[PDB]
Amino acid sequence: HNKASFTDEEDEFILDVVRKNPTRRTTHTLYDEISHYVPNHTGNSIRHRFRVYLSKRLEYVYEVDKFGKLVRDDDGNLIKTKVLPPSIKRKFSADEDYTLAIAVKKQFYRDLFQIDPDTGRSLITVPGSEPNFAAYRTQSRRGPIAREFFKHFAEEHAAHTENAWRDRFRKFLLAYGIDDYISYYEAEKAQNREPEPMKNLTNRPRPGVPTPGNYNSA
DNA sequence: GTGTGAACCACACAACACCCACACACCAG
DNA sequence: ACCTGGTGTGTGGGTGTTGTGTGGTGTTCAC
Ligand SMILES: [Ca+2]
Repeated sequence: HNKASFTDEEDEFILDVVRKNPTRRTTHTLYDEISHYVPNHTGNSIRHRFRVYLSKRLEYVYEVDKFGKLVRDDDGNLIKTKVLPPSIKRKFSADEDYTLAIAVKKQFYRDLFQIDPDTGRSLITVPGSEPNFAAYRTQSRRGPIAREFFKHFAEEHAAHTENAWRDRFRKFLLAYGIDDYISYYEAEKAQNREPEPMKNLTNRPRPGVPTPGNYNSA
């Protein structure tokens, strides 16, 4: 209802906002926010215009600091860069799912047998004999896991957050099976082919709850 | 009396709608 | 205090749908 053309000025405005909030280039909200200054168009309509009609023209973006604020030079001027900052939601590389599954198995093996996988070597000081990891199978174990496990892990592999790593463990690793993934990962790695991350394991809903990513007129 | 010449239906494609698995989140029991 | 399940939220990378400014083009004050 009442379609409108994107003017030269409106397009230039969109590009400018994206250049000024580059961490948010693939969001939906940013384009919704631009619709405040661009009354004729919707969030959906602005985002599409950019993505399809304008991105091939971006050329540069403006550089931003650690604190997510635009960086300025000595005399107030903004810094042009052909470097895109990281997005808000980072994806899981197979190497990350393996690094997670191993650390969980390590923690578990130490929680269970009270032995150091690698050294092994008792954590208390009874004399087994316990399985020589990777001989161990997680098999139905799902905890307990300390918030400290996730905190130090996220400290070590900062690409993802503590909450990010936990939910990857809960919804992805526990769904696929800790042993199942480690075996799969190693199977591939041996066969000179790069393995793939865990996918499609999300099993969740809702009544109302409108479809996300639809910033329309109504 | 025979030619150039100054509004219905299609249709390409832009405007806009809508999609959904999951990354990252927070809280309660 | 601690783990852990239940669940909110909106990003990321799209695809699906509709409305519309410009083709045909048919006549037509006929000039
Ligand atoms: Ca803005």
